[PDB]
Amino acid sequence: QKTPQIQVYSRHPPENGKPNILNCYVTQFHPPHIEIQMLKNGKKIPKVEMSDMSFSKDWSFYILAHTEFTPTETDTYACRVKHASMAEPKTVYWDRDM
Amino acid sequence: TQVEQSPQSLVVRQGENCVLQCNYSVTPDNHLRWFKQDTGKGLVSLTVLVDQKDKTSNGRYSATLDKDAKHSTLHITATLLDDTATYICVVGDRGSALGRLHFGAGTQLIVIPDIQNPDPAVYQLRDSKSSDKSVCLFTDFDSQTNVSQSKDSDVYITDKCVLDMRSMDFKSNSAVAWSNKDFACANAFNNSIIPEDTFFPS
Amino acid sequence: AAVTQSPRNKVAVTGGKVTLSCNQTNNHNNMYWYRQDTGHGLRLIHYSYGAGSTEKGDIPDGYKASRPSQENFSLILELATPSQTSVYFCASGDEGYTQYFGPGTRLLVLEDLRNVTPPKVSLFEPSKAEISHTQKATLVCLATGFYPDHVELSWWVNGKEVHSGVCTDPQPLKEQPALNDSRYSLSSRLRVSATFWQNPRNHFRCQVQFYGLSENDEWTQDRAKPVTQIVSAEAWGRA
Amino acid sequence: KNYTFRCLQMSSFANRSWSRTDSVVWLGDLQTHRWSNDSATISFTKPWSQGKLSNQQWEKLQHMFQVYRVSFTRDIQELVKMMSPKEDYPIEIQLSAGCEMYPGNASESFLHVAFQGKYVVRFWGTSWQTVPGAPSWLDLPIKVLNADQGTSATVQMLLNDTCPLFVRGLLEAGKSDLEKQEKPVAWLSSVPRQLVCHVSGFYPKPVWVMWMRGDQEQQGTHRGDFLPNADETWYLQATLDVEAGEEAGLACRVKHSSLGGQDIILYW
Ligand SMILES: CCCCCCCCCCCCC/C=C/[C@@H](O)[C@H](CO[C@@H]1O[C@H](CO)[C@@H](O[C@@H]2O[C@H](CO)[C@H](O)[C@H](O[C@H]3O[C@H](CO)[C@H](O)[C@H](O)[C@H]3O)[C@H]2O)[C@H](O)[C@H]1O)NC(=O)CCCCCCCCCCCCCCCCCCCCCCCCC
Ligand SMILES: *[C@@H]1O[C@H](CO[C@H]2O[C@@H](C)[C@@H](O)[C@@H](O)[C@@H]2O)[C@@H](O[C@@H]2O[C@H](CO)[C@@H](O[C@H]3O[C@H](CO)[C@@H](O)[C@H](O)[C@@H]3O)[C@H](O)[C@H]2NC(C)=O)[C@H](O)[C@H]1NC(C)=O
Ligand SMILES: *[C@@H]1O[C@H](CO)[C@@H](O[C@@H]2O[C@H](CO)[C@@H](O)[C@H](O)[C@H]2NC(C)=O)[C@H](O)[C@H]1NC(C)=O
Ligand SMILES: *[C@@H]1O[C@H](CO)[C@@H](O[C@@H]2O[C@H](CO)[C@@H](O)[C@H](O)[C@H]2NC(C)=O)[C@H](O)[C@H]1NC(C)=O
Repeated sequence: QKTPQIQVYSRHPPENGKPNILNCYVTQFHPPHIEIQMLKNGKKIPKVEMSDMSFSKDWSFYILAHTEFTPTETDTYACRVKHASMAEPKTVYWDRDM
Repeated sequence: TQVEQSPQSLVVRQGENCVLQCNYSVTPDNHLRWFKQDTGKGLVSLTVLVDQKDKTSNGRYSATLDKDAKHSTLHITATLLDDTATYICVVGDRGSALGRLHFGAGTQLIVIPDIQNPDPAVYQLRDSKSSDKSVCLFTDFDSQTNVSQSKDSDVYITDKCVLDMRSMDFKSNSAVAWSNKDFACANAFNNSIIPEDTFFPS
Repeated sequence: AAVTQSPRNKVAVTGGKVTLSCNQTNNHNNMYWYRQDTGHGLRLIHYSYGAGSTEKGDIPDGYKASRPSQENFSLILELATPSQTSVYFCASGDEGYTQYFGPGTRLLVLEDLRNVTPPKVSLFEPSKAEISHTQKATLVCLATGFYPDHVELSWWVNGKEVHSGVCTDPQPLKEQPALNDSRYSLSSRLRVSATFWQNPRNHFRCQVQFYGLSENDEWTQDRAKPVTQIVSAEAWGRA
Repeated sequence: KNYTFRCLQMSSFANRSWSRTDSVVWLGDLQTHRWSNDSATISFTKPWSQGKLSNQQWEKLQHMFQVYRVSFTRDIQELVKMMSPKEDYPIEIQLSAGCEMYPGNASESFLHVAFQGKYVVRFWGTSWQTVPGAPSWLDLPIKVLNADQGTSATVQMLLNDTCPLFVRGLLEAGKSDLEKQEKPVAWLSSVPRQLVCHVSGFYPKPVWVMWMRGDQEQQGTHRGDFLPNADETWYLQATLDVEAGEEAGLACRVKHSSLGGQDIILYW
């Protein structure tokens, strides 16, 4: 089993009130079966697009999930991932500064 | 049934040529094999076709294969009596042991033997142990003569059967009749239409 | 590459245990069981890739497979049914696509073994009229009063089996066509040259291998047990 | 610039009955084909994914794969039956096939197979073979797969002849997309201190990002990984550990082919 690595980042420079696209990048995991959710304030975002699943030269799987979002001062965004390697689903929160 | 054979059954005279069709929908189609099976016996491999457009031969047997049309023919040149058999088409879906063989229902071939010198007669044969018990043998008749079954429950008449004496190149049709109940042998084959020149010894 | 099967012919009852065995000394990893029925091609029942392994085929229901060794592959029928009346072919092969087939096993599963009866075999000596007319001598064998029809007729001359000049009825005829469980009759001919039959050194024998009850099947009737047996009739040549 | 053509197949086998196979195709870092288990046909993800093959040539080629997917599924299931109880579900098979292109008309083809995330089997020359590190039980599947002469000749033609020809055609048809130039956009941020220089939306992949105070390049600059965007562009961030107070004077200079000399300088 391979534990998944989650990276959350924005497509364009983040401005409050300005619409943007949020990306969630999940890598280095095995087996391929995975459940990825993109959350707004802990709630599931309705329309989350998925890239086709692929794997790198080291045979580790990777997949990109993305959704349209409008960053605000209050709203918190996150990427939740459930995998067989982990007992509990790892949640990585979006930090604009990070 | 992904493998279909035509015709179902076939009746041909000795010396004549015949073609046997096989059509399949097996995917993929690695190889096609033709089996010969005598009434009772096992499966004898005649040929195996492997190429996209393949042609093979085995003495009097020859076969073609078209993988684009998914279709194969089996030609038998100059049919002999021993060709009387069921012919089975088989398609394998792999080039290895991972394959499954797909069998056709078969094509039943009957070859009528050519009787050159007919000498029709009814002979009386006696039991080796009990002299009183006897059978009667209608033999050496041409294939154009049919042997009708008995019109009596106590009388028993067998269907025509051809034997082959290989060392003499001689073939003869024969039929056996008997009954336990003043049973005559000139009255044994009354129901069957027999030649006028049939020999009856007394 | 040769494959063998035992038994070659079996007559069984409904509910009885039937074991169809298959031997192969070719060191083939893979073995296969098929059954042949009129109107159908050969259908896969069970197969094996190695010892201690058995796999379901296309029609596995009612059958259990056993492979104790590389050489043996066994098809077991725990509760035999009349629907399992068929000819069973065993096969073997290595990594290649070729499957080498066995001679086949005839099986008949009857509802009751009450009507099973061995045949009475009679041999009929050639007519003196035939010898003087054709210079050939025909011997006629006759097996009568047997049930079921599972018999094998063979001609033997001087202890060796002859096939040339021999033809046997393709099917046995019913002795009483009106009856459902009617007994059968079978005839066969052996034709030789007159001079061969006239030879007193030649020993002619018609052999009928009858298939019936096993030496373990239960028999309740007063008559002799109709076990699998050979009944033969025999005659010597004469001038 | 050398382009690597990759056909990545992933097959999952949960038990004796359940199975799925999904495929993706890459030319460099751009996806050209998608083939989902639910889909009966291979899908183009680029307008030029057919390459220079005629319609008749593609249908025949797709049909070959269509039969293969069904065949591969059954074969793996039968190969498990040969081992059991040596090998057991769940089982993951990965295939990495294709060819790498070189100047002129030179190329090298490959077909690499992984079992449970470990590279074990390759097609080399005229046959299948195990690589160093592979468990010995695989010698039986290898011997079985090598017995199939038809598969061997087909794979040989696909690798030796078909792959190079198809990619030579893809590079002609996809020249406009492969040689595209997307301009990066940069922004700065700080975390408890560590300063982050975000760079997003650039193509192709090669990029130069460094923290600088004037003309002096900072040695403590740490580049992250190349992260993809949804619109087929790249994202990269550079981090620098600094003491609190001396943030002023630091700048992030970004060099990329799309900019054309005019580097993005971003002061704080
Ligand atoms: C416990 C488990 C452990 C696992 C161990 C790991 C090992 C696994 C690795 C093995 C994987 C290979 C799977 C093998 C399957 C075989 O059983 C079947 C068994 O099915 C075969 O069908 C063929 C007819 O279609 C027949 O060939 C036929 O058999 C005939 C004999 O009767 C002839 O020999 C015929 O040959 C004639 O025809 C040939 C055609 O080219 C040649 O021209 C030849 O010269 C000629 O004589 C042959 O075709 C064969 O007999 C028959 O057997 N073979 C096939 O289906 C054909 C082989 C295709 C292999 C495909 C490679 C897959 C690559 C992964 C990528 C998939 C993604 C798909 C999307 C791609 C789309 C993008 C498009 C880009 C295209 C570029 C391509 C480059 C990429 C590689
Ligand atoms: C396809 O090309 C290969 C060459 O090797 C290629 O493999 C493919 C799968 C790709 O990975 C590609 O990058 C790589 O270059 C040919 O394989 C060669 O075949 C030779 C003859 O078939 C073989 O020679 C052996 O066999 C002969 C038998 O007469 C014997 O005399 C020799 O001593 C020798 O053992 C050679 O070994 C083999 N090459 C390799 C590297 O194994 C293949 O023939 C081509 N196929 C087709 C259909 O064009
Ligand atoms: C074979 O595996 C599949 C996939 O793992 C099984 O399907 C799962 O069944 C469980 C319990 O019923 C469900 O909670 C899952 O949602 C199913 N998963 C999927 C992907 O559909 C299936 O039960 C197994 N089949 C057999 C016969 O063992
Ligand atoms: C992946 O695709 C295969 C093949 O299309 C599916 O397996 C087939 O399942 C369907 C319905 O379950 C059957 O009609 C087919 O007969 C099966 N095999 C074949 C060759 O037809 C499989 O269900 C798919 N898996 C998932 C998760 O969608």
